[PDB]
Amino acid sequence: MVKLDTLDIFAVAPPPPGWGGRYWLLVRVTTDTGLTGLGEVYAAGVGPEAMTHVIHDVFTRHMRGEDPANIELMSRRAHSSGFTQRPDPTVFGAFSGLEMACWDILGKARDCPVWAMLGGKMNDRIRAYTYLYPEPHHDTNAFWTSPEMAAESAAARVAEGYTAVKFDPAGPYTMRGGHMPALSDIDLSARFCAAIRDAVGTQADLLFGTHGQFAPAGAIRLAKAIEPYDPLWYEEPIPPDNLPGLSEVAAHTSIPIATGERLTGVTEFTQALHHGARILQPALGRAGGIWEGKKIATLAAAFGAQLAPHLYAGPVEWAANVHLGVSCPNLLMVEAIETPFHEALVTGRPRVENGFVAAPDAPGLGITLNDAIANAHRYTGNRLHLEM
Amino acid sequence: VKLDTLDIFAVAPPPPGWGGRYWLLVRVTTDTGLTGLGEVYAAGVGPEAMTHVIHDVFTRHMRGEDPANIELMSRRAHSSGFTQRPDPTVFGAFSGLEMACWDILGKARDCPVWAMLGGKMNDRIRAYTYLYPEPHHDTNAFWTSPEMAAESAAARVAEGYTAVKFDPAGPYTMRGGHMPALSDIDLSARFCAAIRDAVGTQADLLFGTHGQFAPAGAIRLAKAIEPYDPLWYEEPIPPDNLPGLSEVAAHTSIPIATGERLTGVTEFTQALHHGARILQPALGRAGGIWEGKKIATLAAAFGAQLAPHLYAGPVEWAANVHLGVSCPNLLMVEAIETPFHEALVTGRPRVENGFVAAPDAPGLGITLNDAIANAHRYTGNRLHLE
Amino acid sequence: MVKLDTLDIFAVAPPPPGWGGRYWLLVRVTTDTGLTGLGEVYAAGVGPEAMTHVIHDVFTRHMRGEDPANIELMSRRAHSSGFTQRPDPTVFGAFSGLEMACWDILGKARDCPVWAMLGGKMNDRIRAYTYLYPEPHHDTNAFWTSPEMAAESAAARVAEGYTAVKFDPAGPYTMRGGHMPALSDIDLSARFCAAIRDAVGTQADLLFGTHGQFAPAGAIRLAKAIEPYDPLWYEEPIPPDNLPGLSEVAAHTSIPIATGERLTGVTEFTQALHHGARILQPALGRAGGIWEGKKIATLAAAFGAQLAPHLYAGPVEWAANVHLGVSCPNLLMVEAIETPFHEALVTGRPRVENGFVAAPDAPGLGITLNDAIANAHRYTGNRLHLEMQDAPC
Amino acid sequence: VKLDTLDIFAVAPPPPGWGGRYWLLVRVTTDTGLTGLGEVYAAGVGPEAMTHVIHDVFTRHMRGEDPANIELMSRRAHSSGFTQRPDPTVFGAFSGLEMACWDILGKARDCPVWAMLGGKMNDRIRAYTYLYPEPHHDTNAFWTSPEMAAESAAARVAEGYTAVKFDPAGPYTMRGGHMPALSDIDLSARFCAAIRDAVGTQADLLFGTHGQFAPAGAIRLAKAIEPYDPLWYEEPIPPDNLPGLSEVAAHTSIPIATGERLTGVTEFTQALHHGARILQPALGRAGGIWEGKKIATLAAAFGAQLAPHLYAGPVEWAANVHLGVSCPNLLMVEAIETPFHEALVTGRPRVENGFVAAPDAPGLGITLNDAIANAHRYTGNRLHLE
Repeated sequence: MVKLDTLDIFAVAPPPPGWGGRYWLLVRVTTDTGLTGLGEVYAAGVGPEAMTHVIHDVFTRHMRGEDPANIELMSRRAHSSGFTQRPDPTVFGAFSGLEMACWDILGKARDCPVWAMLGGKMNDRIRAYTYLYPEPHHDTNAFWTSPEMAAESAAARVAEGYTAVKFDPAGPYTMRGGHMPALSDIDLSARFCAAIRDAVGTQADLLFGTHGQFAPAGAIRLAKAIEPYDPLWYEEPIPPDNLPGLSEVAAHTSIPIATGERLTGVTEFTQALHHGARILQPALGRAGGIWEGKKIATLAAAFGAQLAPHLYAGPVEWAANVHLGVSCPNLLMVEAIETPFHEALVTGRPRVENGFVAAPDAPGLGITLNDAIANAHRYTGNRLHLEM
Repeated sequence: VKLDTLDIFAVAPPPPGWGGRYWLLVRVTTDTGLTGLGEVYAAGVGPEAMTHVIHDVFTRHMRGEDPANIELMSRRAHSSGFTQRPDPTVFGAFSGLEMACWDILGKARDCPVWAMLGGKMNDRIRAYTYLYPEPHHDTNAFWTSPEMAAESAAARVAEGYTAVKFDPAGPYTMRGGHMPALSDIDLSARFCAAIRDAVGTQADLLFGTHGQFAPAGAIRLAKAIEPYDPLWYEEPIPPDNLPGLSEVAAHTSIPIATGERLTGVTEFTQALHHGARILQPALGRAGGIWEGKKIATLAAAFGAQLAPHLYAGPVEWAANVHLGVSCPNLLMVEAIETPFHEALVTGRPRVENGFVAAPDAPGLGITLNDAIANAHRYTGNRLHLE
Repeated sequence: MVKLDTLDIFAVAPPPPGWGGRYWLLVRVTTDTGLTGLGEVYAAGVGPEAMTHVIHDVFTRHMRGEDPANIELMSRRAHSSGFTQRPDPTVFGAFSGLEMACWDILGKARDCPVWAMLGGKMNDRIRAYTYLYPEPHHDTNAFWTSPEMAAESAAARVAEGYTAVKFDPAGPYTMRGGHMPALSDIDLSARFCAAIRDAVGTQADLLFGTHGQFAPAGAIRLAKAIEPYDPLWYEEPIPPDNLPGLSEVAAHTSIPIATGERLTGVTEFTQALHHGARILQPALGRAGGIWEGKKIATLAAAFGAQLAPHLYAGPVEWAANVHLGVSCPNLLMVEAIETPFHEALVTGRPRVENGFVAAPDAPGLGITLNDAIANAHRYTGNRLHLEMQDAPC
Repeated sequence: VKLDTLDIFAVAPPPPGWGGRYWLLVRVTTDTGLTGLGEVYAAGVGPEAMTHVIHDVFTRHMRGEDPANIELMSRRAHSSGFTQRPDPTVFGAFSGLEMACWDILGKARDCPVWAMLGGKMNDRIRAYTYLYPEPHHDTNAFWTSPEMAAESAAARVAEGYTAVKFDPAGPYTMRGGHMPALSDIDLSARFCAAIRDAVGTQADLLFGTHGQFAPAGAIRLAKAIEPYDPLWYEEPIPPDNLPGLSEVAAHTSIPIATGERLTGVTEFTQALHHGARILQPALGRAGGIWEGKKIATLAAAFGAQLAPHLYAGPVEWAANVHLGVSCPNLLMVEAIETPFHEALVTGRPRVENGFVAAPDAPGLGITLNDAIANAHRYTGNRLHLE
């Protein structure tokens, strides 16, 4: 076969509005034979520059000169790097992106889409969802605190075939740790659910997604307010540093618990399952990669839990999301961001059509990087992809 | 490519029959022409009854499908008949057939199976064997002889084996768990002593009972063997009592191994939940190679290890080796290196100096010697194991 | 006494509309001394062609040449067959049919109805329910999604004396496993419960039957919509392969959890009892038979739980249910299907009269097969008795 | 006063490099002119990519802040980039920089660091060292020789040491928890046997291992060494498996120690609940001096003790000294008394008669010798440990 040879890293900035965050970290790996693979690093603990050297280290150290198929080998090496052998969202965030490429390469060599190597085409189409984004006519500023403007987004996404919609009306997440929700935060939450259920009725599930900004006692209060709207999940009730807190939260609400976007490694997804979380939302560019995600879905199944891959990034982590999803039985839905820039950055991006995504048919991840777009949008700045 | 035709082989191994009364091999041929082998490890009913079962599951859930669609065939197989609960008779039959799908997938991709299971994690893999009577050993007295067991063990060490299995604990019966007689305990201590003497630090001792005993009874047995530092205590109690594994694991410093009679990653979870730290799936019973890999995953999440079971032919063995190669937590693979095992197929992975090197050829890297298999056909009534 | 000698197996196709299944699998065992017993197998993993070779295997290998009163002996043999000694719905489902046939021969030898060998006549009459089938004036296709038609059909059953009715508006079940229930499935579940609740008032309990379609988290959302209607049970909320998932569902809902139609062996039921199910529903032709049924009933009592023998099969498993039901202090109700074919296929079938079945009077199971009916309806097709949809959702 | 500049020193210790391949020292300097020393203990990626991490953290969460605001800066680095969960890379970088904030605060206020951690609980603190090859000892055969280890121990004792650590169980591999060979078990027995004979009651045994083994294997090994009464069993299993610690603790009467490879108060909590009773934070990884204080408080909650890890330079050393002085539940402090440690800084706290007096001087009490540090600058490819 081939060995991994060279690596290129692209810091790419999406235009205003900027759904998917400040920058994206794309990797293109070339083999010794000449095949290229795309991958997506999802980490913000340090900034896009610092991360370039982290990624180069990881590749150079554990990956360059290795047969792509040796995923378990390369994952073990990365996880164990420097006498650690405990999870690391920065080091293992790097590896995930690079690993993604390896599957893209392996697909190309073996002339089959990545899912053809993950257990096959379980799901001919996979269920999709988006965040409720302003309508062309909506005033951007006021949209975020407006139930009525959200209800119009909900209806239009339903008119497009979306069968589930996400929204985060509980305001800002801080670095201080889990606080106690404002009564204005509870109110606007109940009003958002109330206007959206009023709008959509039976046609779309409600996806309530706070960002881990509340303490478990507070998260409980909010659950009781939004319950009578049958949200399909309560995403990230509490800070990720406190997976044991998930338990008291599950046992107090009827609403299913979703988590995992800030988690890294199958070993931590285990913890979240044990403590009662029933919808795992791994970010494949942070959680370890495609194969690690397959091991997350297996764990989720063992607990009767389901999968909902996370997306707040580019179209390269989306490509992996789709492929993993295609091959999982316990897949619930995939998060989607269908901006025009996602569609222009690469070619062959799988598309959400009528609230679902068809099983990709092209070898590998089926995506090709258009370089001119990539470098026209090249990123410069200290700042983080997603700040608190 | 699609699945098209199925042939089944009932093979009876010649005397002394190390590996069972009969082996149930399947060969699946695509519409293209690629073939693959698999072995079915289910003995609740005879090879005739099972022939019909295999054929039923194949036609009902598999024929017409892309061999790359394992998860979908596995869901179909598991849910068959509106069940969606572990059934070693339906799932066993499917496991064999799933192995074949990888063999085809290997051949199409010009790949060894381990290369589609996450890579070459382990360059060679660790092997062990049951302590079989030596050519000069009296066969009838051997089994209750610590002296002779020691002799076999010492030879295995000479052949480069790092671990040996033996069961001096006696008869397994349909009665369910029973108290060990003092003679079973006494003979089990003596055996250990004798094998520890002959091997020292060069071989590990694997203590394999066959689920003979009530938990409380298997505990007594475990205390008496601890001074010998067995590497595992296997199947200490009946496999229908996975909650009984908890009181055993808390009562003994010996790691608890189970699995060979479990089917579906779900049941292996129960075994882990209740304290087992070595999982011993038999791939032709447990749902096949891909399921095995998830048994390996859940095992990992528990700090548990994998010890693929072999009491069958060279196909399940080949499968076992491929799984082995791809898993970081793989402890060892169970080995039966009989000349018949070796003759029945060509390409078979071999134990050299107590290790098997990761395979080379595409697929399982084994092809069936058809004349041998037909000339060794099984006619009769009796079960593989009783 | 006598020894078991020969076995004849009957594959029976229920006529349209197929209340009972695509096919029933009946066994008739004859002794050396000339007595015959009827038994029914509940197994759908493999087809009835392959089942006949399984059932003939189990009988020949463990049961022929044996005093039929050696129940424990044969059950152990059949559980432990082929070096296994763990639950096997295929092998042991086969055993159950044959085991029922034994109890039938024992009842004929001893001149004694089967219940009188399981603790006698606890219940003089036994409470019965039914599915909600189309009233003659209902459109068949529309019926399944119709809360008004289900109310009318529910009213009709209360007027016949029934004091519980069962329905499943939760939508089709998939091989994919547990999935999240649709908002429309929950909607239809509540609308169904509301309309039936109005129709029957206080005069019948609501038996909410899902078929294991949903993931534990989903099941709880659904249980939340139907609670205001006070359903007597929430049956088979999650796939039967995840009994540790009953615990979280039972904890989040005030609705009693019923299960166990897809479970086999008293050990598996035990696990459902340890995880919060309080109503167990064995299908006797799968669980391990009438004697196993008794010991699933004893374990229920140990947990303050109740027994509700399942029935989606023929009049032999129905009889066997009725007799086990007579004998248990913790019996809640037998599931019934009261079709003509059921009453034609055998003579002696227990009849639900005014919402209740009375303890039968005849030796054995009190049911004889009628060969002509049996044969005229012999099964020939390829497909299964019960099947799970291959569709996405 | 506000934090301003950061200087970073990658220092390579000369042969035999007792304390690791290289040390990541940071020098912080305020607007007012004040300077503080810190030390990062992270290996996940090399010294080059760490220089860039360390710089990123300080410029984002630290520059322009009063050094007194430790809680604030810690929240920012912990939550950096919308994480809010442990990160050994980012937080390990924060850790070194936080140490510096305490040294600056030491100087700004004219008092030792421990004077701000609740004061002088311990006048001097119990110290211990690894068994290192004595000058006359053959360097290659030493690591596998109990007879030699015993001799090192005899000399540590004569110097006033009251504890000694060693790892005979051998090598740590990326493969994860594995079964110990019988020769690792036998060599761990013999080491313990030989060291107990040389030391008597005069010194406790600290049994190092590096998470080599799976819990069930780690249980076996403990059984072997129990008779010699070791004071702890360190890092029996991999640190990705804190739940595993639970079965180990219930199976051995040896107190379980862990922590060096953990980060964030939240992870030590997990380790405590699963039953470890000696927490060994590596301060340049864990979160810093103030984090270790909190790690020390929770240890107290579970009735546990604290024993600062050291496999780094004389800054992490100094930070451990000051934290140690101020904790009732301090058990010991790991000591690497090499000449170079003593050369790299001025006013380094020494181990004397096996104990370390509380420092007298403001801050951490250590000033850096730049030209020493510049001569021994690192310029290679490899990790601190592999």
